[PDB]
Amino acid sequence: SFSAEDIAKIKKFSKTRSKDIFDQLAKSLAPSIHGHDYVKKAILCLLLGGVERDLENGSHIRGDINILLIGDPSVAKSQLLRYVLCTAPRAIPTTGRGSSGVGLTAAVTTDQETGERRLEAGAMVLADRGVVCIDEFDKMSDMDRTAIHEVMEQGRVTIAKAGIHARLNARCSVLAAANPVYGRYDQYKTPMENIGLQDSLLSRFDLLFIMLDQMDPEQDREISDHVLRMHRYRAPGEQDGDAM
Amino acid sequence: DEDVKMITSLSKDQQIGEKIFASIAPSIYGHEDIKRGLALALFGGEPKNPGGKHKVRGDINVLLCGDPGTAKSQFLKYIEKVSSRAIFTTGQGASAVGLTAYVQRHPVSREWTLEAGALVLADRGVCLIDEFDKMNDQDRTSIHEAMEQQSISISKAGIVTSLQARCTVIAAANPIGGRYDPSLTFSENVDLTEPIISRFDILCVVRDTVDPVQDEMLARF
Amino acid sequence: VFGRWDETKGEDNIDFMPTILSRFDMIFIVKDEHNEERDVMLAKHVITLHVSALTQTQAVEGEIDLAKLKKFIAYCRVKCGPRLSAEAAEKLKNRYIIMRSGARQHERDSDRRSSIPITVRQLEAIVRIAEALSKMKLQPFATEADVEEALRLFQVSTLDAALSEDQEMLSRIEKQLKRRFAIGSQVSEHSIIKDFTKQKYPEHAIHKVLQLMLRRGEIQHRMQRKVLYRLK
Amino acid sequence: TVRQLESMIRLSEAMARMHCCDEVQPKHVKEAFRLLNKSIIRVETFSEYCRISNLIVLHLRKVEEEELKRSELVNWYLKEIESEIDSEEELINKKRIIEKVIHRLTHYDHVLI
DNA sequence: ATGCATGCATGCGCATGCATGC
DNA sequence: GCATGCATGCGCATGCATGCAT
Ligand SMILES: Nc1ncnc2c1ncn2[C@@H]1O[C@H](COP(=O)(O)OP(=O)(O)OP(=O)(O)O)[C@@H](O)[C@H]1O
Ligand SMILES: Nc1ncnc2c1ncn2[C@@H]1O[C@H](COP(=O)(O)OP(=O)(O)O)[C@@H](O)[C@H]1O
Ligand SMILES: [Mg+2]
Ligand SMILES: [Mg+2]
Repeated sequence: SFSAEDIAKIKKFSKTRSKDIFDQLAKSLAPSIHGHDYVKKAILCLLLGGVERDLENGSHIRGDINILLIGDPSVAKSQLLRYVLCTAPRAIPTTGRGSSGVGLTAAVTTDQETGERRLEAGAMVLADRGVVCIDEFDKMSDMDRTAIHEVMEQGRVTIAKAGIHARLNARCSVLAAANPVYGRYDQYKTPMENIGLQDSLLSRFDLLFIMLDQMDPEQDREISDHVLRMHRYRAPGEQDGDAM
Repeated sequence: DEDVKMITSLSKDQQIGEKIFASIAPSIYGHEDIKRGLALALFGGEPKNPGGKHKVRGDINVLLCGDPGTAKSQFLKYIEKVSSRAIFTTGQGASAVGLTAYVQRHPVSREWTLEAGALVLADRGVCLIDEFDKMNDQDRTSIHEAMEQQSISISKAGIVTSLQARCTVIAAANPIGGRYDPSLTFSENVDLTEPIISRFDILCVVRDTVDPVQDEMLARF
Repeated sequence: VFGRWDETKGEDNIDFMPTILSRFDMIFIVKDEHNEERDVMLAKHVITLHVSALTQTQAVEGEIDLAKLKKFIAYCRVKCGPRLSAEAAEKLKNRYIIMRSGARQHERDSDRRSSIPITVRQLEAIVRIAEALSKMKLQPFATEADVEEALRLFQVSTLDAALSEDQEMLSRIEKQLKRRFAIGSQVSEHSIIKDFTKQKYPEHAIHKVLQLMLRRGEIQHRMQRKVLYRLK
Repeated sequence: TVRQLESMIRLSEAMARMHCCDEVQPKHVKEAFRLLNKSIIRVETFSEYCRISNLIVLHLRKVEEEELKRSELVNWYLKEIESEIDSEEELINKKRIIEKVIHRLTHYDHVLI
């Protein structure tokens, strides 16, 4: 893949900052990425998560959140996905056409050694109480989306092939990154035409974010400053001009 | 020993080239230009390589496109008979020799073998292709890489190899609509793509115009 | 897309989406520049290469051998890797801001989305090219000259590809010719030449437009090569 | 094609085998030729329009290659037909027919400009 | 003490289900 | 709207290795 005396540090920091805790945590999420405060806050909310509730009648209420980011190219979405993958304990990246419905969802295979039928877990089954990142979400086929719908709704997978039937837990959270149908986000057209997704899929998502590459001179100056400051940086203790 | 002297004496003849051109395909009537082009392809040229940077091949690839009934397959059969190392294959399917390399247990010998395509087996030889427009994606890609890079790369079952495929390709084909249309270009009349056509040095077009005297002579033959 | 480049059409000659085009650091466009004096040089050069390939394989002027060049490249890649400096960073910042502003202005004026956008990825590409130039000399830090050379290369490739006054003038000639011509009418080449020289446009542009129209098939020859007529 | 010739030879041999004759005589060849002709079926769709169009195209291409207008073409066609039409009514009917055909060829078929 | 039935691949022939390309 | 490419289960026979019941 815990310390002993950091509990005092945690207690002191909490009792001191209180209200500023969330703002400071959101601000320091990723220094390498400039701007996008609301996206960082949403990512922090995903990291924290909600509360799962179970009642007497056995009804289940989902406690996970889902966020979909749409925008122009080169707005640091894949970088955020990679950072979440690095930081999250159980994080799994699954691109659009990299894995099909049989890979994302557990399947049944008949064992030749004994003649029985066994279950092989899918990508989402393994990531229980974790994070699944899906880059190029638009390229995904409809059937995979229908399969993912059950997990996004109740976080469970129902499988049945004659002689065996089971229900597996899939209590996970999803990050999705997709590109507009026209390649670049058209300002004039309505968001419905640009996104090009059915209402049910969007409704099952919790948050939708739209990011734009506005060519404002001050924003460009600040972004260039940050990028070149990061590029000029060298780790201390390493001799200048050393290779890797 | 005496054969060399006989060859030198024959070369001294003033009409040796015409004799060689007329010698090819005795059983095929007409098509003098096709025979001349096939002779030029058979004799070949000379590859060059200044240093180890710029490689220029010396093989003359030949493509024939024609209407049905023009005896395109007879030329390929005659070339296969004449050539010392000639491999004949068809793009329709069920060919004796495949066009793509693969690793398999041989049905007869029951041994684990790596069988290369016809291009590799025809190294320093001749490869004849019939039904050039019926090929699938794998054959087209293999032919493209064998004609451009003159080599075949294999990465299968833990085996990574590169094999030389220096060969001369002679192909036969038919038009898209079943009959050549002079109003359209050669590229528009063939299902092949422009990069594939660009590789062939000689392109021959055969038509079936109704000439009573030629038809009478062909029927007599 | 069409098999051969169409200068007047400008964009739509590239089938790739802007997303995949943004990844490439540099894009080069090559065209068959037909010059009578240039073809003779190429033919003579090819024949000379073919002749001299048999006899001698020697470096022209101090050229490095293939094995030596390979080993030198490997040694340079393994040994060291350079990084930028502050002054070069500031210069690149200013140049990138100016280039982005100019690209935005060009897109607004042309009233058409450019198929080759400019983003932070281009800035990182320029940084990478400057770093490669510095690495070529094994220097630990890059200089302003390397940044200038990288900017020149990036301009010549990317800005020429994206902005593709000569072409706009050719478009003006095309629009004027389309407006003046009519379906089924005949025009003498001398009349067109005189009309466009009275407007003080270069003759080479007119000839290129006529050749492109002939390639498209709109213009056909009626009586020898003197009089043209318009088709569709 | 020549495959039809091979089929004719095969059918003649089959007929000779059927009649038990030791050599192929012209009767068998005639029977095979008749059967092969009866096998082929013509396409039903018009011939007059095709012939007129071909004649017009031939005349125009000959004129273009050796060295007129629509009226000149019509006058030339009527002059050539002169020996074939005996009455003025048929002449005017054919003139209207060729005018309509020429209009169709120039506008609809785009064959002539 | 010896010859044979069985465990473990592997080819053969086949049908069945999922995806897509015209 | 359907035939085909690509897995995958089913049923089977065949070959190579070995371990001991009569
Ligand atoms: N010039 C010719 N001289 C002799 N025989 C000819 C000539 N042209 C065609 N034939 C005959 O035509 C027949 C047609 O068969 P062939 O295999 O030669 O056709 P092909 O041109 O390869 O046709 P396909 O387009 O169907 O592949 C042959 O029996 C061949 O002998
Ligand atoms: N706001 C920003 N701050 C710093 N760097 C950025 C920013 N936006 C883009 N970049 C740089 O541009 C690149 C964008 O690539 P990528 O994250 O793959 O774009 P996308 O995810 O939108 O396809 C990143 O490598 C990143 O370093
Ligand atoms: Mg991305
Ligand atoms: Mg044939």
